[PDB]
Amino acid sequence: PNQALLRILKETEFKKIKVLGSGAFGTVYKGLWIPEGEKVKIPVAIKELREATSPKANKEILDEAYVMASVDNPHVCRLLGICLTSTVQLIMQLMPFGCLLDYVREHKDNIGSQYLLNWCVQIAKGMNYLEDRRLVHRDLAARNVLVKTPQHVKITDFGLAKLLGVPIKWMALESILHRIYTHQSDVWSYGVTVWELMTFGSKPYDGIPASEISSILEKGERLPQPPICTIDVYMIMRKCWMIDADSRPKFRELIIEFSKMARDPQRYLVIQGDERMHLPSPTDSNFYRALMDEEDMDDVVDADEYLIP
Amino acid sequence: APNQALLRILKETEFKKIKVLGSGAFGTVYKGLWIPEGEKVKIPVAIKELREATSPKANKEILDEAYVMASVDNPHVCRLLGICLTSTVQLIMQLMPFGCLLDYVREHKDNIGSQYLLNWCVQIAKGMNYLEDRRLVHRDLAARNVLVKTPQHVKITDFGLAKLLGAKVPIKWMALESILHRIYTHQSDVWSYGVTVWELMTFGSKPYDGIPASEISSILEKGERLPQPPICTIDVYMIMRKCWMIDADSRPKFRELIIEFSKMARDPQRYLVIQGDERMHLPSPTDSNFYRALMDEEDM
Ligand SMILES: Nc1ncnc2c1ncn2[C@@H]1O[C@H](COP(=O)(O)OP(=O)(O)NP(=O)(O)O)[C@@H](O)[C@H]1O
Ligand SMILES: O=C1c2cc(F)ccc2Nc2ccccc2N1Cc1ccccc1
Ligand SMILES: O=C1c2cc(F)ccc2Nc2ccccc2N1Cc1ccccc1
Ligand SMILES: Nc1ncnc2c1ncn2[C@@H]1O[C@H](COP(=O)(O)O)[C@@H](O)[C@H]1O
Ligand SMILES: [Mg+2]
Ligand SMILES: [Mg+2]
Ligand SMILES: [Mg+2]
Repeated sequence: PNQALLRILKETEFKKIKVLGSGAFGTVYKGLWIPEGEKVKIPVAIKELREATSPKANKEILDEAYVMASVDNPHVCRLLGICLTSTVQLIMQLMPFGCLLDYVREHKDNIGSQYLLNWCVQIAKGMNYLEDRRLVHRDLAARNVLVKTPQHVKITDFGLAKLLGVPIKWMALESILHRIYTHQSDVWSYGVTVWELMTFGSKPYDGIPASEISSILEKGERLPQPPICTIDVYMIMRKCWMIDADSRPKFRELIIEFSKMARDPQRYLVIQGDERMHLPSPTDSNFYRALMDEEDMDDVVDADEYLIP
Repeated sequence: APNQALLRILKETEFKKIKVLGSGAFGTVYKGLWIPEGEKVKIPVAIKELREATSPKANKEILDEAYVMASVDNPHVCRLLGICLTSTVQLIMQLMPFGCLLDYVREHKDNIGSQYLLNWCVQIAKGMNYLEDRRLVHRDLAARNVLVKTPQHVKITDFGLAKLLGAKVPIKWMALESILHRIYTHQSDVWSYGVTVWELMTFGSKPYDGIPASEISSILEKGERLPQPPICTIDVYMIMRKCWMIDADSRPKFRELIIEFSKMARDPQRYLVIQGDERMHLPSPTDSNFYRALMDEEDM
């Protein structure tokens, strides 16, 4: 590992301020980092694991943590630091905009086709990067995509489930039945995630008990077409849910298809009031970026630095 | 022709000043919040409210300059982000919580090592060189006019402001030709750079302390210069003294300065002699990756 990537924190260095929420494995807090010998308090997100862990368990966590800290893509969150208290605490960048699911729900009457397609493209790019890095997520869902700015979303919480090993309604059939997790299983989760966005944050299979999901999937039942979706979008979602995992789309393919659609969004999504929705603008984008989202957003191949000696 | 997309024109409704951070010759600086339309998140910003109200005709001039200020693109130069054409004009830029370098060095007077000091010198030279490349003269380079993004990363600020608005006069930082003839050039900026380095090397001491400002050009004309700081090896002092040569063209160029300081930054304890330097905190990759990820994601 490159160890310098993951900061090992003293307990004295940071403080938990307010619970943001809880998930399967821990509780996430808004918090502050207090650099030693400095006056400044820097906002951070802190996760505290639910169960206390032994040193040997901690070693496993730490070793995985180095890999999580090694990610470098604009569409993927990086794990920044760890504090090895009895109950392990982890540190990452704080996203004031919160998770994408909460955002789409909160903005459900004010989100247009351009943003939705753009997010689909971005999530694919992030997932593609994880695939290239041989990292399986296992918990991709709308709750697990963070909004850096409304124009910029990032994948989060990859690797956590394997480490501390159930989001049944996001899981590929082979995963539920046999505990097989692959990139192709992540693709299934991606389809569900897109369905969540397209429905402005509806719950999938709402009212159907999780224990019963594998049964319906086996009979060929799937999530229905969201009203805003043309068949072109819905067909991709259906492909994500094919039984033959190798038959599902690749993230690399998804990036291209969603990118094509994003060039003519109203052709592909039919949304009430779309004609009057806010669209991402350069002056606006440049402003957000200059203030609090400075990272290079270009694909590696399109970056100024790609070929620059 | 500046890309106007680089400067955001703000409505007074978009943002608000929340707290005073400091002040300068031309305005007062606040911590502010920008609230994006249709959002509930508040985004911290820095806002400078100009001291004097301006006309609509003057505002065109300010605005014209602002486009230029917005067009800078260098890791060591601050970029103007936005403007609001209120009766007293307000300008917006990124909040830098660490404040200015001069205050920082004064506050950390007893725990700053040679590596940081030399690195700051290099970075300031880099921003100045960039300003030169852009054909921009600062006119007010000083340690107070360098902001700290993180302790490892500093950025030049307030370039062009004095030319735009000026009718306070930093005599103790000014090249002789500037004092005598109001001539400002990249080369006069170089003189100011030398003073700025002296400020850092003294941990924020005041240049020419005990000498009134009206008397400075006299002493300069007679060959007096700022003394060697006790931490500086003669090698460092020679570069500073070069910055203050009467003949502006004899003075080093920023691009030269980048090279000399970078050399020194390679073996810092050779060039600066600091008590307990061996025990001072050093910039480390770990501290740097964490700081960058939290608060300094710009390409370097
Ligand atoms: N870096 C972050 N910044 C701001 N909010 C965050 C951040 N990370 C997580 N959250 C929020 O914190 C809460 C908890 O996250 P989390 O523990 O991952 O549970 P979850 O996403 O709801 N379910 P799951 O990830 O499947 O276990 C959620 O409200 C998240 O939206
Ligand atoms: O919780 C983890 C985590 C913990 C772990 F031991 C292994 C993998 C993980 N995935 C992950 C991957 C990339 C970024 C962040 C995370 N986060 C979320 C988070 C961390 C810290 C604070 C709040 C939320
Ligand atoms: O105040 C200016 C400024 C105003 C102006 F009308 C002309 C040139 C300027 N220089 C400058 C150049 C590059 C970046 C920032 C600035 N800043 C500092 C600042 C601006 C806005 C808020 C706080 C501080
Ligand atoms: N972008 C900024 N972020 C935080 N503080 C700033 C910023 N700009 C200026 N300041 C502070 O305000 C003081 C005066 O600014 P100025 O008027 O430009 O001289 C500086 O010394 C800093 O303390
Ligand atoms: Mg969790
Ligand atoms: Mg989560
Ligand atoms: Mg001022």
